[PDB]
Amino acid sequence: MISDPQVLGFIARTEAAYPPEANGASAADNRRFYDAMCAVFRGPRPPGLVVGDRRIGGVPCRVYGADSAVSVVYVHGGGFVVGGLDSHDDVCAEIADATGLQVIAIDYRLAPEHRWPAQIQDVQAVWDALDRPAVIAGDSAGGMLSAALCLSRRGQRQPLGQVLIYPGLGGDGSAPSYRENAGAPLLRTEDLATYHAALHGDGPVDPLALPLQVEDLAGVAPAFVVSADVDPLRDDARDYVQRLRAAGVAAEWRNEPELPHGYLRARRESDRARRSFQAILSAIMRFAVRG
Amino acid sequence: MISDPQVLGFIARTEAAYPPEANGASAADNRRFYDAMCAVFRGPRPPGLVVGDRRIGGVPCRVYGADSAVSVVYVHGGGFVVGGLDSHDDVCAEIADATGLQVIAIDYRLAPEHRWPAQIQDVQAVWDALDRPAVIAGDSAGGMLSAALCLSRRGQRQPLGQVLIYPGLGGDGSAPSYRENAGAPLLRTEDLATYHAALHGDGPVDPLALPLQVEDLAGVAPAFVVSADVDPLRDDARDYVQRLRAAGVAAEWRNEPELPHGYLRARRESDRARRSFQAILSAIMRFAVRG
Repeated sequence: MISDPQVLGFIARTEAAYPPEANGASAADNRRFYDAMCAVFRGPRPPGLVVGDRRIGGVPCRVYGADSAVSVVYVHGGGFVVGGLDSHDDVCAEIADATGLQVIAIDYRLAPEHRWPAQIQDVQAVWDALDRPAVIAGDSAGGMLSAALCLSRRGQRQPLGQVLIYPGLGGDGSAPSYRENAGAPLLRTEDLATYHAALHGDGPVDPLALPLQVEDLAGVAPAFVVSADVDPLRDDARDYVQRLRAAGVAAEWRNEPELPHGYLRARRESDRARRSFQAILSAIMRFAVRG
Repeated sequence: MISDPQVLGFIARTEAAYPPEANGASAADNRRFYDAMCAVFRGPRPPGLVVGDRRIGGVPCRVYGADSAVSVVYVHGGGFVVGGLDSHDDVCAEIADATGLQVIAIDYRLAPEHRWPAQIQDVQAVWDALDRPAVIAGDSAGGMLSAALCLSRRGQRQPLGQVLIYPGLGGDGSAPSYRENAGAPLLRTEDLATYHAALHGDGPVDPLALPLQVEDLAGVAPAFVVSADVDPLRDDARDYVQRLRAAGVAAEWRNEPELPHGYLRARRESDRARRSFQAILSAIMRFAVRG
């Protein structure tokens, strides 16, 4: 059980912030509910930070901050169905403000209207148009996409690092967290299926859509992987770090006691979540400098 | 004038946390009042973080985190008169937690009972005893001491970087900020001399004690200097960075709109202060990784 009252307060505010309405609630409605939920917690932009909206590799992006020698590509979460540039605007703006690195957020095509591999193709399109040193970072589904981008980009345009924030990485579901945290606040194991079904339909699953089931992970970017402890996806982070290290990749697992999935939104009201984002920023800075 | 309501609420809470009534209050009483104000805003330790108290170089210190290849030495502020390990505990613990670098905080001898150079002798004693790659960091009076440490240690035992947080650095008081922010919340130009008087008493003014007046700054550690805009000391940061860079030292000046002196304590309730500490942690990480 979570016992931190600040986190309990954040959970209650999230649940109130998102009406259950799970009937005749299209992906379009879920998009409006998610954006409304994020707006509850969304922080302000730094006043002096330059922000531009434009297409990169043909994909709508938002660019935060002046051009820098190293960039950060941020891939937003939302189970491949929801989210966008506005839902994660404050996270991306705060990375740019804290590190002085230009941040590129990607508005990739969403499921179910666009099935896999549309999402990774859009991240690749942006990545390949950057042609510049960059760290890649993402939360939840965006962590998966960041990991899949790294798996596809092991050559000379390798990300300097991958910073994966409570990612889903296509674990097989047998790891302890899936049962331990099956009834976790904010994300139940059973919710993962709805986003799986929207992402792939029922045909074949592209193995690249399951980074943890990829047989050979060698040569991908070094990784900082942070998990919410009270989250069915927690042990995807543990397992991925274990596999990366086994494949010769420098990787660190940070687990966050008492925090649920989605806690980036709690950083303005939870010390644990605030400290987690502080460690995430340090990891981004670390990877950026080491390049 | 500050108009951010979060910062105005922090100022109002600070003023309520600290009933003025000076008039014969002893420095020992001011220490009790400072600690009591700090406790209102002090965040919790990361629960898994190893923390120990030990005398290092003969000076009581607190060590946060496991041994690391690069460490952080933190020097608390308090006008050379108040503060200690407990007043800044959360700041130092959050540095170690976010960066994974071991943090060593120094409880140097305080004025007026101990006058200069007691304080720098104590920082020098810890620095020399540690004998390791480290960033040095400090707020307010701790920033002056960190800058003075760097000026005194320019051989191969130089810090990898100096992170100076709303420091007083020995400006003559003629810069605009001393007039513009003379009536600022939390710190006013009128209060500044009392701290100098306590630090030196009757003694000689050692050039080391006025980093901004030191003729030759060549060869000191690269700097990240962050000022509060609504602080009479703001322009000490601008002036030191200007002189550092002219002396061939890499230095970054970050000024914080809408923030008063002492805003580290506001990072749990102010987005502006939270983002500032996020940038401070990145600067520390950046210096550690370069080194």
